[PDB]
Amino acid sequence: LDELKKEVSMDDHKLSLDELHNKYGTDLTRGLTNARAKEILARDGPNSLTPPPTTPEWIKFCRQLFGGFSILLWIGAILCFLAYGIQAATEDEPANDNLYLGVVLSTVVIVTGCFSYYQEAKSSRIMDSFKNMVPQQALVIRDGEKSTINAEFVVAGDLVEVKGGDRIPADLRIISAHGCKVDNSSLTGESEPQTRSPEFSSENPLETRNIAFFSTNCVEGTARGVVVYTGDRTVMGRIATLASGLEVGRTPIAIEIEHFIHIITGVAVFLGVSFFILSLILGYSWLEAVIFLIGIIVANVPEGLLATVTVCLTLTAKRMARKNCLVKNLEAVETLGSTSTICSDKTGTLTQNRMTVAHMWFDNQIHEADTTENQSGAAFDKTSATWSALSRIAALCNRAVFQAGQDNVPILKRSVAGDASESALLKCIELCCGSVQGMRDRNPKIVEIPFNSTNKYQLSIHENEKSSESRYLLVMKGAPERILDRCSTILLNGAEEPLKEDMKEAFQNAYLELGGLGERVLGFCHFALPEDKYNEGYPFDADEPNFPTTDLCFVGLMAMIDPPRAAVPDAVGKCRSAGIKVIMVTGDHPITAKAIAKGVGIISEGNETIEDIAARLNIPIGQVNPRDAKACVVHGSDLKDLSTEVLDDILHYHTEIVFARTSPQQKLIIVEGCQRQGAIVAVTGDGVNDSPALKKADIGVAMGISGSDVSKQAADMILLDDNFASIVTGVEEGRLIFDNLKKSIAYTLTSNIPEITPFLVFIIGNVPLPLGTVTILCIDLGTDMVPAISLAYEQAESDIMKRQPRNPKTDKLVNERLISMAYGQIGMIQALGGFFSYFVILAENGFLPMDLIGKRVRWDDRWISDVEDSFGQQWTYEQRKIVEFTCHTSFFISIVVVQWADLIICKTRRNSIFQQGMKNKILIFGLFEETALAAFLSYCPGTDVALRMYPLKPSWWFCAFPYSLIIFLYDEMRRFIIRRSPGGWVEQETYY
Amino acid sequence: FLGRTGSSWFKIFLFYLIFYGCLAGIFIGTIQVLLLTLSDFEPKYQDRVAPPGLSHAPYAIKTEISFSISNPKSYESFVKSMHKLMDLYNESSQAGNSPFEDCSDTPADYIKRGDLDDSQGQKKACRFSRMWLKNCGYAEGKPCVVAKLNRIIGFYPKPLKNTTDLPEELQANYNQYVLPLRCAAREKIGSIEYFGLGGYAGFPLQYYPYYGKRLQKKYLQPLLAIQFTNLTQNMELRIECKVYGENIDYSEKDRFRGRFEVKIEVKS
Amino acid sequence: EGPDNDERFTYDYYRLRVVGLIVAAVLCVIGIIILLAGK
Ligand SMILES: *[C@@H]1O[C@H](CO)[C@@H](O[C@@H]2O[C@H](CO)[C@@H](O)[C@H](O)[C@H]2NC(C)=O)[C@H](O)[C@H]1NC(C)=O
Ligand SMILES: CC(C)CCC[C@@H](C)[C@H]1CC[C@H]2[C@@H]3CC=C4C[C@@H](O)CC[C@]4(C)[C@H]3CC[C@]12C
Ligand SMILES: *[C@@H]1O[C@H](CO)[C@@H](O)[C@H](O)[C@H]1NC(C)=O
Ligand SMILES: [K+]
Ligand SMILES: [Mg+2]
Ligand SMILES: [Tl+]
Ligand SMILES: [Tl+]
Repeated sequence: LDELKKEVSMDDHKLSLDELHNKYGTDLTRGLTNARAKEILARDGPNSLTPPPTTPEWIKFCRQLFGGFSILLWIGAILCFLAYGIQAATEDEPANDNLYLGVVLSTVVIVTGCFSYYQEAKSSRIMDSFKNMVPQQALVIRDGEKSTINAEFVVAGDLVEVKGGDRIPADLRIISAHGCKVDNSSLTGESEPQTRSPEFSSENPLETRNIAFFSTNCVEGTARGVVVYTGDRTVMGRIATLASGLEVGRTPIAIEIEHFIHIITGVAVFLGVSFFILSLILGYSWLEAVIFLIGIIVANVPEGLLATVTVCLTLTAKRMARKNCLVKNLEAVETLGSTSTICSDKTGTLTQNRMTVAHMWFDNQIHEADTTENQSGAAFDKTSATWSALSRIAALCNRAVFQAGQDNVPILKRSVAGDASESALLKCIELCCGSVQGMRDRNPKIVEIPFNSTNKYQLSIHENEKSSESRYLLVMKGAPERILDRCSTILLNGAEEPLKEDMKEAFQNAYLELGGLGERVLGFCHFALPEDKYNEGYPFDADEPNFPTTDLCFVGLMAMIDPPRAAVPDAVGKCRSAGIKVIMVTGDHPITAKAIAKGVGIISEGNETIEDIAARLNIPIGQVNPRDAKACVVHGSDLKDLSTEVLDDILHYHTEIVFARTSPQQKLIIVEGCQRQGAIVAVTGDGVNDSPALKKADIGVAMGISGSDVSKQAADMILLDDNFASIVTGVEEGRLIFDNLKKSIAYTLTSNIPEITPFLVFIIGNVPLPLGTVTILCIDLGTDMVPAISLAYEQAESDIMKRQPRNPKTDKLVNERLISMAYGQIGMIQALGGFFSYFVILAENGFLPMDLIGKRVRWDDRWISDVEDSFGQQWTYEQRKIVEFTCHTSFFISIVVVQWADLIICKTRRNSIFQQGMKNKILIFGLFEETALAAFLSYCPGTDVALRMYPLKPSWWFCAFPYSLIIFLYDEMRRFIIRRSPGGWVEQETYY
Repeated sequence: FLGRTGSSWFKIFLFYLIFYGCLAGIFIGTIQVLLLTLSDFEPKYQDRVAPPGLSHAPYAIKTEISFSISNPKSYESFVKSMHKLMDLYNESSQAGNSPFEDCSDTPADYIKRGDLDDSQGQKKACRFSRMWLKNCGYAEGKPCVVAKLNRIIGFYPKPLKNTTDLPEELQANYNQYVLPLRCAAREKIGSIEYFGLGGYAGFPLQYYPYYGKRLQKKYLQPLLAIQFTNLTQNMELRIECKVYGENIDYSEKDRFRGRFEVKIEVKS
Repeated sequence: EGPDNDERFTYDYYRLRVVGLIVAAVLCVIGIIILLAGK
């Protein structure tokens, strides 16, 4: 469906103005007829974007109500009402058991539904942001007259007019223009104004001057044009549809959840029906056969687990909110940890998005300035008298000014009225020479010649601030070579000197080096005009050369670039040390893209492209073995004629990849290419041209300050302070939460065994029921909750940023090793500790373990109010039941006591508690509150009716203590083996 | 295979065999020590049997014994359980001076055979003739229910003293040696008739305290036969038999705590 | 005692409940203290 939109567009900028009118039945001068425009409206439809059909929240909520655990809990809830119905008909049961348990279980499903619904959130308003880029109104020429109309009423063929400050209402063929410049950052991510004129200037319509696009704005001048595309058919309207239309897809974390749901659901249905038939064979009435099944359901399903996961995710997202990293989708909290490839935009993401002075060439020396936002570098020069001469030209031969009321904000961050290069120079001098306004007050400008297309220079004449002179100084800047052809002397370390071929060659060298760094280079020179030839009232003519512009003194060079953000180089290296592959994907030109790649460490030192090898060896590129080149730089124009299989080979064959001059669909294609190889991919960006890629990414991260509204709609995560170091933190947090989820899951599952085994022995042994159904829910929904959550606050056991990204195909959240430990080893020890306390309670009340076998028949018989114990005493029905429920209560408390040790062992997968310590305060809180809850549930009056919880005698609490301790020792010995031999036996069997 | 190789499948079996073996051996060990802390003659706790329960022979479907006089197999169900109990009180079961003793044919005081020790043989229990149960196949019309006080080791059932007012106000009040049992329904549409030891409507105190199964096997607890020769027919009559005493109490939950709940209906 | 051994069939479940609830409360307070050592 969207495969059409993933392709590069076709256009009609090659046609003549006249020819273009024939195609759209239009007038170049009079414009369309009121009737013809209305006709075309009904024909083509409105100049608007329609949002894609969404899935209502209704269906979204209910889709969770049927996912493995909820299905089993539904079967339980209904099977409760089943047994209740069968009762209400047969023998009038005045009880509330099956009825209430059926109500409780149905509530558990609904509430669990809210948790998973909260986790599976999708806040997407892509198409809405795009719609915000179409103006409310447009100016059209109809019947030879200009009028404002609803922009939706704009059709292909009419004559539109735009001017500085307004949004392009539709894709236009420029037919007339006067000084028109446009901001195409929507399509390129670059905000430098692009001229628009009627002349065709490139075969590529996205590069030609005679096309203006919807989603962009006119920055200055005026233009008229013929509408060629409207609504969804515009270049960026298609990007809108592509972006808004892209199928979301399941996250890595989501896939893991479903996976263990299958496992646990599997064992549940297995043991469920495996013992349902095992009971009927033993001659159990279907009346009972279902009651046992309900218990089996409740025992096997970890009722509180899915909600635990959600809370652990939420708590991890809260910590990241506190580092200026907003998470829109709870699952995106983990994806960053599983990320193996980052596709990053350059401008406004890796870079500050601001022309900044990078180097200066004066005194036959290359000086480097500090490009960082917060200025974390050092000085270059202050002493040289040459510097002050260059500094003066940079301030004086400059027409840029700071906007009013910025004195509060830092120099480099403040808004400037002017072109990017003049702003850069302004901020450079203001920083290291103080107020520039002061320099422009001490040296009043009397005449100037602003930068001309033809002159290729800008000159200014000022009253020298010096009192002993107060004469006229000439300054000029422009193209380095043009400035050179106008110089005779060079200000070396203070004093001038003739411009010999020697210094002239050093100039060329300096010029070539700076240009090689992808930096824009300017020349600077001045000339102190002779006093006798220029009186204090001498008039200077700016129109006609009234003053010399030759034999001037060359002062120096200055170079500039849109520099990396301070934290970016280090963040890139850190991603790469964690084994994450970092690719650059930018709409910017290749020379600039490549230079920043080396600056931030995308391309490491020494690595070459095929073009680099060819130039170094002075040989044809076809003569170069492409396998000798680990780095590559792909232009979008070449990308366009490559198949995906060939794109896949590029991705496979290079470690250091730069995709430059890419369109928005091309970014999507590169992302998909990476994913196709089985990689989890993150995208980082800030422009509307990142929207499709951000949507398709497993996780999209947008910049918060510099980011466009669209990009932040398309993302899963926002960096609110533009701190790229947050990606590094995000991946670290993502890995940590993945491990801690394992700990929390194992902990929760472990207590399933002591809830399952009592029901089994109840059938096979014919003893009184050791633990009840209600009692199970008091564990999974009550006591285990806070402890399970607390594992989310566990510190790393080792340097997680030192390991490679997990293999999502092999490294699962829940594997066989977890089940073996939780179900086969620790849970089994917990089961016994439960049974022990059960036998203790009964034996101390007169029913010794031996006489318990095959007694349930008489025990449950409501009409036998005289059962004989081991000592020959006789018990009524309600009397023995009180002891039985007291058994449920102590078995319950036994679970809590054995979960104490389990909580401590689940703390660490490898390390010892004596190494990791007990610095998790939430965990300790869990221990205290868990025990408080259990005690309250046993001793609070009335709980014997609502939950069948009975007061325990002090000695009862200590039954499971020896089992709780064996768990601690056992797991500590086991992990001691793991560490002592990384070989594999204990490791490959039990290492979560 | 599914998971691993044969070598791995073996090792996982050798482990869980030794592992579960140890766990079973430990579980058994903790059961040993538990038993080691307990007496053979007396249970550690008795507060959960404390107030004695009162149970009868007619096995009630739901605290009810409804049947038809004009039908044979209508009551043959209740006669099965009635027989089961009384069959134990046979004279052939009580033979010789061992381990039985002839006790007062009239309600007497308690009898202490020492302590709950094995320092003596089987503590000798009082004989009880089912022949003390006058009038009661059993009552084919108007049932002859048999009451019973639940056995509790070392329990001395203490009758109420005639200090103040009483339900069966002072009639045949053998204050010193009889634990009374008065059945009731207002709703007085019956005819209560009690049979027992010495002809009294109670339990003779000479059968106490019970020394337990280990120290007193073949022991016989006193019975109290109750006959309802009601002149009514074809209606559910809620009859409650209540025992009175210092150590006797009741509960709204446990409807058998020192009392009966019988729903007789001679639907003939 | 002899016939006056009523205490054998008695248990102070009332005190046990009072003590049990005291303990539960104090464990609840202790937990808050440790948790609130930083929020
Ligand atoms: C306990 O006493 C009952 C009294 O009914 C015995 O029942 C006797 O059963 C035999 C054989 O079935 C009959 O011939 C008699 O008529 C019954 N009564 C008597 C008085 O002998 C019963 O057998 C006795 N049980 C034991 C174990 O001795
Ligand atoms: C109540 C009692 C009788 C039930 C005992 C169940 C035992 C036999 C179960 C419980 C957990 C189970 C193990 C759980 C995990 C694994 C790892 C997997 O890669 C192979 C199977 C294996 C090794 C299972 C074998 C059987 C097992 C040990
Ligand atoms: C009980 O049986 C005796 C004979 O043993 C008889 O005289 C008497 O009438 C019977 N009593 C009743 C109330 O039927
Ligand atoms: K995404
Ligand atoms: Mg950008
Ligand atoms: Tl469970
Ligand atoms: Tl659990």
